[PDB]
Amino acid sequence: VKKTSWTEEEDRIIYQAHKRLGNRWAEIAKLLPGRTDNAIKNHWNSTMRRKV
Repeated sequence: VKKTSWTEEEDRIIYQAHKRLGNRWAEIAKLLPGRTDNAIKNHWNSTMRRKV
């Protein structure tokens, strides 16, 4: 079956950018146009609640 539902690579991208910038989805969202600020923000603060 297809993995989908946020790829492992995308998670690494957001993690790296979040660790350096923070909750600046306004910036991360630019790196991933397909992923809106709301999409990333929600996904992170629900699935990957690892603010560190």
